[PDB]
Amino acid sequence: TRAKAKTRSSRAGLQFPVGRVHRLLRKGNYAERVGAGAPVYLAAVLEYLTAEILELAGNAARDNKKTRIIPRHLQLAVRNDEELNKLLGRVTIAQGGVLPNIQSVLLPK
Amino acid sequence: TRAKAKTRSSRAGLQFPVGRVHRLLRKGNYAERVGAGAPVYLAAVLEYLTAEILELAGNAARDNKKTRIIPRHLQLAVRNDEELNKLLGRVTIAQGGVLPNIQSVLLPK
Amino acid sequence: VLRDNIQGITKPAIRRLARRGGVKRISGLIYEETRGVLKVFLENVIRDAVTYTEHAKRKTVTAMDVVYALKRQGRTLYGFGG
Amino acid sequence: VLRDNIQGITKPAIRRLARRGGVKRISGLIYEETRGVLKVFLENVIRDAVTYTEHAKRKTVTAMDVVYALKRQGRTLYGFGG
Amino acid sequence: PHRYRPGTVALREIRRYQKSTELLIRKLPFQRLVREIAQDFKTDLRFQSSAVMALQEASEAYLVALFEDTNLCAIHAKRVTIMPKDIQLARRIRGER
Amino acid sequence: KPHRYRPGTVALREIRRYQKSTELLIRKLPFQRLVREIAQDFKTDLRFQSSAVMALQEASEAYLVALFEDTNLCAIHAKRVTIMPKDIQLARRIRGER
Amino acid sequence: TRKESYAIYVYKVLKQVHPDTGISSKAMSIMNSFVNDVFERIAGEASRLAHYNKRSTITSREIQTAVRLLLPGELAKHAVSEGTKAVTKYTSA
Amino acid sequence: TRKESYAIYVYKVLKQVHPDTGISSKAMSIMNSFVNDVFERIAGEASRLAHYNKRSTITSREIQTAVRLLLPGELAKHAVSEGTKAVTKYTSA
DNA sequence: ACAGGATGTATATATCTGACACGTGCCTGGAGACTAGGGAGTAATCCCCTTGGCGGTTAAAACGCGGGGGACAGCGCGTACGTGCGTTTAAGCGGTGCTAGAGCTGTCTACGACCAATTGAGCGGCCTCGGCACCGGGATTCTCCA
DNA sequence: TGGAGAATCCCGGTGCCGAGGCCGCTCAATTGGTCGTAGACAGCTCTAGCACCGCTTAAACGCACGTACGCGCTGTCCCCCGCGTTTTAACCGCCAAGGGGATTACTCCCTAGTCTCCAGGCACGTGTCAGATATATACATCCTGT
Repeated sequence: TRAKAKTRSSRAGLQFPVGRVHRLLRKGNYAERVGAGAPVYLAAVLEYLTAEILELAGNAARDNKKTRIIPRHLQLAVRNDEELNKLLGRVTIAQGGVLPNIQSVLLPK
Repeated sequence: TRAKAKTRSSRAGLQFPVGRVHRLLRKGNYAERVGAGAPVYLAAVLEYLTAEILELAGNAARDNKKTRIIPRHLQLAVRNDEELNKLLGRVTIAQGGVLPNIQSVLLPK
Repeated sequence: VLRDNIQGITKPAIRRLARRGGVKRISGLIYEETRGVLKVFLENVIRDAVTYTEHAKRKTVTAMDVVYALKRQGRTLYGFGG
Repeated sequence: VLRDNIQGITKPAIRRLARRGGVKRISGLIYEETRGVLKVFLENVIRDAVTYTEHAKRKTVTAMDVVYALKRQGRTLYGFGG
Repeated sequence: PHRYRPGTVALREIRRYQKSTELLIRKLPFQRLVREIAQDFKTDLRFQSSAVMALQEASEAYLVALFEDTNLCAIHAKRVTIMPKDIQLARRIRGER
Repeated sequence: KPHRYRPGTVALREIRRYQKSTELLIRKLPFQRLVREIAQDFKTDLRFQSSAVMALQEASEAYLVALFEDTNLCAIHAKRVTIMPKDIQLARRIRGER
Repeated sequence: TRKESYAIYVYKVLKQVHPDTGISSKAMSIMNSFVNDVFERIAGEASRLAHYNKRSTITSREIQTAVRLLLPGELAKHAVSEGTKAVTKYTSA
Repeated sequence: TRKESYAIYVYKVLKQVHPDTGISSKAMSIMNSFVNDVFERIAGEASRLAHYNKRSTITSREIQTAVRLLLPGELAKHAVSEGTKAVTKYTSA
């Protein structure tokens, strides 16, 4: 006579898993005990960051007249922003490239 | 009818404690279990490094015609060496000072 | 309320710091740059120090908070507890 | 036994790298410096990679060893597992 | 015949190579160099296919960044050509020396 | 006529003198007032221990000395003896703080 | 042999943001690495923060303080708002 | 309230090296901080190394590999020799 | 290239004082002696993926030559920074007083770990089609010399 | 300021291989209940952080003078760039053999947990000696004139 089942993500109204995050926290040698509210917070933060990056990358991809996302678009989206460039300051992205810029002294005149 | 007691440091022939290191390892959230040979190794390494630094500092202090060690002597001993300067590359020592050097271009002639 | 205290870093002190650095001649526009750099550095450290203090429900800033804040940015300090 | 393979980094490749860097004119003594710098960097990474491989009692170097060795020195890499 | 002034093709190449995202070094010489270097630490080693690719990616990124800093140092002294002094100064300020 | 020194001797003497010692080179009360004024924005009605200010001053002075050394190197690279703000900007930009 | 990743949730978020847009495998690998890196950073900072105050539990306050310490600028503000809203909604039900 | 430090052992080592030489309090604080820092570094590296290989124990091999990874040059060689000798002597008795 | 005067600095001697080295008492954390269970070491099997060799083709590397523009040294003019002196202003020191907040007990409850039974979400394997890479031809733009 | 010419851009047609969606099933997340301790709350004590006052003197401030350094201009010459030929090795398919990286079952030795107890290490006094502070002396260095 049980009452079926409901995932904690549905209760919290999220898309990222909560039970998996709880298990990962409990088996990572971080602390002796883990509370009941930390996984929800962590999942929400991760989902927010992912959504931000994906939106910027999709804008770049549409600007280049394509319907798929490739590492070049991610590189452009990260490097053109300010806060994201601050966050990923010492990270290398494979098959990324560089931003185009030339010093003004070298230009012909 | 017990057989008295003997510290593990005496068995290992060391000066640094072993039981305290074992306790610190077991309560630091590093791993689920701790072996029986790690504390001896760690204590030996720590003692060796301490002896090296102290010898160099004492040499500097005697060179300056003193019988006590002050942070200036530690700074001189660390910075004049190569391996130690490599190890403590991003550490600030209070009341230390700097090494004396002047660029050759600035000298009068 | 305090205001206009950045001017307390007089030019003789900057000259002494430059002398310990090994500088021989100094231009007349270095002092404003030095003051700005120092202000930025102090703000960056103090924000984290205050955050550490506030997490523990205290009203007094201790030395361990400063030590932790300095360590978090890659500048370890020896001599004040820790 | 292999020997004298540093000469396989020809000057056209260095010129292409400089072009992507944004350089317009190049002197005639840059190539030896570039080769030395590259050799030092490769030695530093490969030593730690081999140490990681040897701890696990293996005879093949995997990509995860390289990723860990790069991460330990403050150069994180995205794209190869991890 | 037709000739270009010194400096036009350089700018064209700069734009061309700043637009793309490919590798700029031949693969077999790099693999041979990696194996030769690894010979000293241990004998009779074997490599997976992707480890060499990861190493090449990291090396190329490092070199490009170093060249950018060298160009800045060269410009600071009222010049257009880069010289070894610029590389040495850039490495020394960065803390690698 | 009275006695005078050529421009540049006293500078070298001061360089040696200040490279020999290990003291603090900034007055204490202005630094404490500056620290309190800066901390005012983040939270109101704060109190400080006596040693926190000392730790802050130590760190600040070490940072400034290192920066000045790098600036002097950058200035020498361009065939000059006087340091100018361009050197500070270049040193900070290469180091990665900008 | 079973292997775990974050592909499904990333795809769901992408379909939420841009309804008609695909993604290749290399970008998926990059996204997976990014998520793992951020997770590790936040967890380690929270663990150290809990150790300083002589506690043996990790709660929402540690996560919030770690987020404030790590992220710069407006990202911290928006992340804090999102986390607080999520926890408040979860507790009610 | 009890507080722990490494003063006694540092003093013993100093008396071993230089028989007649003192030390002030500030240098003692600096030495204490140095010892704590090195301990923390080695322990963290060993913990990560054990986690990579799917083990749940820390042994002498992890400590040795961490020492080889951390220290540069001859310091690693001499430290390895000292640790091996100490363990060998301890096991016999 | 020297002589000599003027200034800054290292050396040797005599008096205080407070910080460091040592002794004593007490308590709590490390050592000795057992038991119980599961993590890791060892042997055997399977099959994937790394190393080695061969032949053909065309893209990339090496070589030589002719000019032109940029790196480098020398000279001259002007102004801004270093040195020294007299006057003004807060830093530093030694007391006194007051109270806010840090640090330590004692009681109690509600929250997280642990266990047993149940089922559905996520992973591996498989097909299928359309998004992008490639080729060919025409249009537009930028550079260089009279 | 005009033409020639070389490099870049735009548009349309073919084809193939990688990304998207479906199915079976099994292992990990959910539901329900028990229990013991980690942390919340109230109260009290004594330390240390803040504010005020007077005084002596060291450091900050303002001004005048003159010299050395930063900056612009000109000329000579060499070294690097752009282009056409000839030679070398990278790249792509295809085949073959075997070393070593993943699994699975069994067993045993090493580590966690508990109780007793007793020395090593910490907090608190006490005295003396190393170092700090005056004072006279002699040696070293700089700068103008000869």
